[PDB]
Amino acid sequence: AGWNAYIDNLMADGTCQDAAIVGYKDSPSVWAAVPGKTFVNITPAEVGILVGKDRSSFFVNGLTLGGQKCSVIRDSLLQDGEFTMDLRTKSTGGAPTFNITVTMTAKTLVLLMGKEGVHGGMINKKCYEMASHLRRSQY
Amino acid sequence: AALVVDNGSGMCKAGFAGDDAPRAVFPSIVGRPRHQGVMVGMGQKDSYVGDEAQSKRGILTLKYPIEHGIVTNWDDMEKIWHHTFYNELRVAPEEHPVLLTEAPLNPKANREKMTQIMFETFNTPAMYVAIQAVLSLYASGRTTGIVMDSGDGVTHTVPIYEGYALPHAILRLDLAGRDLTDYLMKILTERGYSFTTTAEREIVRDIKEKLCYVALDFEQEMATAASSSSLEKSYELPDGQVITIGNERFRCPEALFQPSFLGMESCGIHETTFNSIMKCDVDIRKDLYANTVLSGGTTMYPGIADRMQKEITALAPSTMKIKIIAPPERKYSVWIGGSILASLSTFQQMWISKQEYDESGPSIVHRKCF
Ligand SMILES: Nc1ncnc2c1ncn2[C@@H]1O[C@H](COP(=O)(O)OP(=O)(O)OP(=O)(O)O)[C@@H](O)[C@H]1O
Ligand SMILES: [Ca+2]
Ligand SMILES: [Ca+2]
Ligand SMILES: [Cl-]
Repeated sequence: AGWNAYIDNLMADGTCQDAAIVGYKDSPSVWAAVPGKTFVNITPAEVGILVGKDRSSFFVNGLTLGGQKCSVIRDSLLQDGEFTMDLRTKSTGGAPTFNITVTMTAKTLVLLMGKEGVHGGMINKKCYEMASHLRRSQY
Repeated sequence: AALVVDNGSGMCKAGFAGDDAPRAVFPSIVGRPRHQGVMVGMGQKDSYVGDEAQSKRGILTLKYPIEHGIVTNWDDMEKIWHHTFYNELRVAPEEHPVLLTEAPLNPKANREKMTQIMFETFNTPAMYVAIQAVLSLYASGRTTGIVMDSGDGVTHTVPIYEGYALPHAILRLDLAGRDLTDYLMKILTERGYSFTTTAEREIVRDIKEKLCYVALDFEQEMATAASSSSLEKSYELPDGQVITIGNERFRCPEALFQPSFLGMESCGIHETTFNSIMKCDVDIRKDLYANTVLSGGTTMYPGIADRMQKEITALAPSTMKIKIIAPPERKYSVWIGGSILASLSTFQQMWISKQEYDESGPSIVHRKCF
């Protein structure tokens, strides 16, 4: 139904455990996201840090998505023809961590979180291919 | 059956994944035919690679297509890879998946070109490109930590999180084994001997590798060398001159820590390492400190570990805990780590497919390999 079609789509192959379309302009809000997971809770403050002009404090400070503490690996969110930020969660004591890609479109952020062991390059390519589709449609 | 191909500036190391060691190590050189007219001379070919190019040095113009880790001429490289698959491993590359390595910070265009050649030219059925340092970290069986990699041309500090290199915090130092070799040369000349030529550089390189060491306290070892022959060693030249090295033994690697010995304004390897850590996420500084791993030829110096240990201790927050790891096999780390990664079932899930290429083309490398 509407944007939920995109989530359901991202999630179908079993390789991911969370996904989300988030409107970043004006008043940032989640458009669609997996229920009872992480990205569903993303705040507009968090969204402002992902897209704000400071591209370097979040290296040393880290950043949260939905209050989940994350570590940035590559930032090219604002770079033409790249459009991605790659992160990995941080956990306590041997508890698994997960790769995440956020891709920027004209109006949206597409977020995606792999299951344990899923490689960052696959999440990157999946997230980025979905974003493209959106971007092709003026989104 | 996957292939591992580690491309240094000087030696190409190729093998099969899961093997303990490369099944082929050969100089990374292309020779073309040098003035001599087609047939008589000997080289009728317009291309010659590696050891046969070495043995045929005369009547050939010898090139290294790799420089400081970065590919410099794509025409030559192509023949290294051509020769790697065909003459050295005796394989049909269209039949094997391959893991390539690349330098930290390998530029965009280069990553893309590496990808194009593998697919359009060798018709690789699948490929992946991995940061050399990252592979050295797996060879030591960790996934978090910072790699200090030092070869002959360049030194890099690469912090790594769960197997992901952190490019904003990678530092490059233009100071490796060559500058050391040249420095040793210089101080042996000053002492009384006379190494200045290309033939003599190789003698000195060999002295470096054979007798140099890092001193725990630099002032103190100087004072011990000044008051005793206890540290002097003798060395047997290609002719028959036997010579004596004292001071020089540990004054030479000392330039890794004090680059003003070479007229350089840089900080040394200890401080370059700390500066990388300080650029990482406060939450993993702890694990980098206790997982600092050395790799490459120039890290084989006895005492370099203890000294790194000591120098990091001083720079770091005082109740942090430091650990230098220096694999007894740390010369061959990069190809080993490669063999570890590319031999897993998992690997199928990371690589770039030939069809993925047909679909997305060369820029797929920026999405998939990191
Ligand atoms: N046991 C040793 N002690 C000190 N230095 C060594 C030792 N073994 C090798 N080296 C140095 O390492 C350098 C060459 O080895 P290495 O294969 O790491 O570099 P490369 O891959 O040929 O070139 P680059 O690293 O510039 O791409 C030389 O400077 C060599 O003298
Ligand atoms: Ca080499
Ligand atoms: Ca001379
Ligand atoms: Cl995109």
